[PDB]
Amino acid sequence: MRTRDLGIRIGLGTPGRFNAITDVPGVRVGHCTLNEENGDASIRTGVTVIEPRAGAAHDSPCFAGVHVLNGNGDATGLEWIREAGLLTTPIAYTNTHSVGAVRDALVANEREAAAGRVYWCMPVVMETYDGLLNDIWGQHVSAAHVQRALAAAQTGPVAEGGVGGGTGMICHEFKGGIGTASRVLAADAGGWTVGALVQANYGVREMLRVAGYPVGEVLRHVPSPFSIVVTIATDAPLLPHQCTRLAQRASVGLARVGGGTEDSSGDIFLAFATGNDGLPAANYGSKGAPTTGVKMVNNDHISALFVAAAEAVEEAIVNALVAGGDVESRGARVEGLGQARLLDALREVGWRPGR
Amino acid sequence: HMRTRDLGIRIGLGTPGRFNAITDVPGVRVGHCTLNEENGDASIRTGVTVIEPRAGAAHDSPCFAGVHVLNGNGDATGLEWIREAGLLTTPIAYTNTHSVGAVRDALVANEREAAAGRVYWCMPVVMETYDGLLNDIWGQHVSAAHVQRALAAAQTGPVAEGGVGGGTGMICHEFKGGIGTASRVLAADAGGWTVGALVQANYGVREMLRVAGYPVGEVLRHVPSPFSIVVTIATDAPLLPHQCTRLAQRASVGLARVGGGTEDSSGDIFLAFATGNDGLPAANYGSKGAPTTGVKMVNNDHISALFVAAAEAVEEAIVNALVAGGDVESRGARVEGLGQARLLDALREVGWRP
Amino acid sequence: HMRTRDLGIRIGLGTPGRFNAITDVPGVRVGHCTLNEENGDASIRTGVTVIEPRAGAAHDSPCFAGVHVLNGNGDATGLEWIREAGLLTTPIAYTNTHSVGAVRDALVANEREAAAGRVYWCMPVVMETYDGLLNDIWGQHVSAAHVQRALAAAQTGPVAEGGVGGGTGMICHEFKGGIGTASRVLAADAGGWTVGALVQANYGVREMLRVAGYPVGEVLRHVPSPFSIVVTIATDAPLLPHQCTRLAQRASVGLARVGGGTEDSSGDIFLAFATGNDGLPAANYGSKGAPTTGVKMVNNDHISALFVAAAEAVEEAIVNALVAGGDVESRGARVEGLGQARLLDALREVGWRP
Amino acid sequence: MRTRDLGIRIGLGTPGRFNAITDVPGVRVGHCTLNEENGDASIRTGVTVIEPRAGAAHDSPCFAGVHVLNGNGDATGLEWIREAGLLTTPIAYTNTHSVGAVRDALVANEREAAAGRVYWCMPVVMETYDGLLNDIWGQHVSAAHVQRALAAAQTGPVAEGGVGGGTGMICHEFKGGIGTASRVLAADAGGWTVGALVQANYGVREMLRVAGYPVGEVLRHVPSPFSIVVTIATDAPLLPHQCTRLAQRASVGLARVGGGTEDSSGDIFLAFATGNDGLPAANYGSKGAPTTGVKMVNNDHISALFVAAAEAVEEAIVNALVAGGDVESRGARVEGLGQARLLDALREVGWRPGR
Ligand SMILES: [Ca+2]
Ligand SMILES: [Ca+2]
Repeated sequence: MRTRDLGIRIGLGTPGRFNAITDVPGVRVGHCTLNEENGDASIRTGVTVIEPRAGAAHDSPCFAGVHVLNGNGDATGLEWIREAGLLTTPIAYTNTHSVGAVRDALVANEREAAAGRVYWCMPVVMETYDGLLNDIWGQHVSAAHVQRALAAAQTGPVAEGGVGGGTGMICHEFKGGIGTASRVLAADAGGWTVGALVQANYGVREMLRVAGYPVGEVLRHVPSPFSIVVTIATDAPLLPHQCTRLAQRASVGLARVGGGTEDSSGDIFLAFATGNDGLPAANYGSKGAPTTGVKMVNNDHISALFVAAAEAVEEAIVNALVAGGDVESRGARVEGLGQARLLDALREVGWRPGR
Repeated sequence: HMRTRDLGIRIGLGTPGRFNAITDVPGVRVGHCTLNEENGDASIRTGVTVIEPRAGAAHDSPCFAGVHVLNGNGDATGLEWIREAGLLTTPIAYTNTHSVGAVRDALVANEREAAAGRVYWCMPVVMETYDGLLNDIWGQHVSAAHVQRALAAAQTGPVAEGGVGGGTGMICHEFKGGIGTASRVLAADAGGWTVGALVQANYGVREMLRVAGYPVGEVLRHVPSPFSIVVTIATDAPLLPHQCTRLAQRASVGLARVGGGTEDSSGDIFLAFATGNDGLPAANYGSKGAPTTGVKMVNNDHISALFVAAAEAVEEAIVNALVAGGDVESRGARVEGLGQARLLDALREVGWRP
Repeated sequence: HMRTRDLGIRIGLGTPGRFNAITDVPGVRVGHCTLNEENGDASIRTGVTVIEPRAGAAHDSPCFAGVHVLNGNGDATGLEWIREAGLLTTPIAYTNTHSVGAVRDALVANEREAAAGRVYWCMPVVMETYDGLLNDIWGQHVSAAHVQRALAAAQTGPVAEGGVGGGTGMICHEFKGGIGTASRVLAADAGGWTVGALVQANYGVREMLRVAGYPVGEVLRHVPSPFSIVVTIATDAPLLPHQCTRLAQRASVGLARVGGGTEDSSGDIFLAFATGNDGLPAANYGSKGAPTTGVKMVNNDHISALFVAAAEAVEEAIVNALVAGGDVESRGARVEGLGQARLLDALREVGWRP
Repeated sequence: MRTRDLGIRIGLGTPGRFNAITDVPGVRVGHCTLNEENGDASIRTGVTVIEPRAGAAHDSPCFAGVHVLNGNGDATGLEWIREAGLLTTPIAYTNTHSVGAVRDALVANEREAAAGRVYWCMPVVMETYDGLLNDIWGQHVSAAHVQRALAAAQTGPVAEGGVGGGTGMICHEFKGGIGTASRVLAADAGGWTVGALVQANYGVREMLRVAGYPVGEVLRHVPSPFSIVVTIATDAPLLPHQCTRLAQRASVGLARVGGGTEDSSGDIFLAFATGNDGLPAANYGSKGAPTTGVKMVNNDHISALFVAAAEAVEEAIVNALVAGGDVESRGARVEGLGQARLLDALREVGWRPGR
């Protein structure tokens, strides 16, 4: 079923229980998937939400940071993450032309709980472009779809491939979409968990590499129909500047699968940490204590977090491909990579299970 | 006398363009949609302002551009590609913090008919300030129709200031705030370029107000109080993406001179675009052109005059927003316009003379 | 001599610390080495200024730190790890542009004896401005011995200003420039923290000079002219690396108010460090400790008072440099000190009063 | 001799004549190698210089940009590169504690030619840490060594491994140091050349990857003694913001060999382009025309430059390892990877010659 279940092991680290971003305790994920056949008005899109906390994000801010490998994409809520490193909302993935509707729907969702608290809601919404398989000009994603994803957001196993925001996506000229993975550090390394959730929509066929092996080079013959957003989570107590460091390691994971070299690819990365809690919620005009006690991972412990994030992102992307299935829409056809076809290509270029 | 300069108050040392507005950069157009409706705590005092960077469709003639963030406690769309590639390919819009998404997706929808099978993803630039005091900002009352009204209203010439468009419900230095604009023209020996600024001023505490350097805020503390700033700089200088970033940061200088830039809570986000290069290729993925494009670059020994001009334009734009602001009562809060006669009196009191 | 505040000139609204200097941040030390030697075109008017962030060795008690660059037309060492990890682990030094390397490597050498098999690579912070008009800057006259002299002279208490240390041959607003310092203390209800600034001012055109907002430069154009600014901000507030970056950018605000920030040629580079967290681990690669360190963070509803204080401290520090500057004739160039009486006359002419 | 001569192909691209950064016309490289045994005062260090032009850099500035993957390192001259994107000097590599002496030596070198022109010289100097094999506290590099490297700077083949600045460096717990490589685009893509020169001093044994194959995993048994600076050059007419984009692709090449996950690693990248010439030399007080006509690579042509740079960086790193030999110094021993041992490790993980 998933990459690791095929005996394909990415990197050297050990996954958490679900091998998903939800292995970071409290983190929840929900999809809303739109699939409707209607000629050039066919809908192949949706929205994915990440809740950073067990409860409302506004009440328990997370330290966070962003890194942009290639900004050919759109996002909301990132400027305050750059400035103050505080994630105070859910995170959502959708298509390029639906970002605003999704963002303002997330704002409306906090209206009722705003008990006269003075603040301006700034949700984080990121995107990739499903213009080939989806009627992206049709702007078919609505607040109701955001509410369905929010209601479905839960811990445990996370559906992958052509679901939620990844529904109409294409990766390495195969079916793309949602992928997730995690790594758990050893006790002597802090015992922290690092998880990643990607929406993979990038890359040319020949460049595909799986566990390092040049599998793309022997997969050129397969028919082709012819951006990637990454969230990294960890329960390590990382400060804002450390979340920035962690986010950039998404470049490392993406590069190892064969990405990061396209002008057209919106490669935008976010990392948040749950280790520090009890951070002050924004409520302007209402002042608390001058300082807050927080914890910081010492820099001689942060490399094991970099390694883990890089692995989690790499496997998350390959998981997206493995979960991908055939899609025909609006006159375009994309094939799922195929579990057996991947195993065959791996063997052809010298990979073997348990070497 | 209506605007700052008309009162005999001169900001900086430079010479303004004909309208003393961002529209003094040829082809740049500005349009407002102003929303006013009384309904207790659901009162509407907000709207949208749009900037057209070109005489025609922004998509067909991209502008080099850059952003600078003095304090990112605010939201914006369309900025990541500006950072990456420095290309403005859409109109610019101002609105309130909770309407950014609706405005942005309305701007995406507006380009649908003209797309005609060209492959690209629309990424409009939308910025905001917070009108939560005078406006029902949780009400999300701005819609696509309001964006379409602002677009159709976009025009050259004089730009309405104060409580209009996106500035309708804004508050600055505890007076009425909102839209402000100004411009500077360089001498011919310096390239003859025009630099314009359009601000949505919603920042600042009373005591900090400075007009032409004079501490007028210190003698205006007695005036009743009801208790972010987005800046666009435009120029017809042929600035490259990295030069637009340099130009954008000079909004810090202008803002600082009026008494801003020291609030944690203030979304101070600046954008600068240049119209001097007008032969840039429109985005059309899958459709490949020639390897290179010849472009123009301002030499660095000519860019300082543009820095000065931008700083002065931003400074006067903010003071213009204040001078144009009028009294507003809404949702149980009252704010006073600074007042032309009152500003002159305060100026004289702290030693200023015409 | 008399400083700005002694002339009855008050910058901003805040209250200075005891020495009105960066040394008001407890433990911080400053030392100058001043080279002044008349020798025709080989005249030496330069030197080095050092800041010790701690009472003892910087390496043993790192400070959280951040940088902001308003205009990167200058050179600096040690900034990349400050950007990356926000850790100041060395003294800070100011000198001229062509002596940065010798000064940097001398600071490396200074830690050699204390290294005692500890595994790390020394990365001192060295910044500069250009004294090429009054100083034989191609002569590269600054050496390790001068760095040791500054180091040995580093102490708390009053800091000499003007044409001393790194500021010896510097020029500001076409008057004598150089070293300036100032501080602000927050009220107890605001955390009671101290914010200090030390600048080496070498920027600006005459007409642009503003003192306490008043446009004195405009009435000082007649004064003969001989024709970058590095800023360090310190605070005992417990600021995290990302917060030090925010604080550092407020040097843009202070600098703007005196009339800077609009020159392509000006290396305007700012560093801010905080001493509030003092239990940070010294770098020793290969020798690992506990997984985490508990630290303190200033809450964001308390950081605005720090922004204000930093901007005021930077502004007064620049004016302090000008006030302390005296006449210098060197290498065929003459620059005048602003002049205490001349400044007072100029201020009164444009409406200022004590 | 070199990686490609072993039948090992990195990426899909075609190298230039020298497979070196010198394949960008006019670019020159010179080494000064210090090797002296003297107990704990042994010298194993030096300096490498890059001339971006056939003549003096000051008189013909290059557009340039920087990217920092991990700023645990020191450099001079980068702030004006960030600000205005203008390279106006040679570039030098040395050890961490010699950066200042090398930089001021480069300033002094321009003195005679200054001839009353008003400017402040801001040379670009970068470093990695050779503290294990070299007496790095001894500060044994001087202006005379810089002058030797400058005089030795020439086009053509570039010596790799433990030479110049790479003399005492260590990579993946093998001998490290200088590596270089290049790629040439087809006439279809603009025909431009992309070159890279690295000083590789990073990485744990286990993570080493060659052409994707995880050879490090079967090389753990080899004895161990227990940063990377990259310059990318191209004759494409890249503007400063485009040079920044190109520089970040060093992250991709570095990631593919197994780097980018160490807190301790100063991973600092510079890219300059030679395509635009006649850029105005800095001479403050002496004013020219308001504008200059320059060229820009269109964004639908920049991806091939992205790919080329990532491939050149990757092969350059492996070239450094392949060129490395055994070194014993100051109580430490490091082994060269070994060409035959590498071919063996490659077969062990499924690699075979002849594609
Ligand atoms: Ca931080
Ligand atoms: Ca550029």
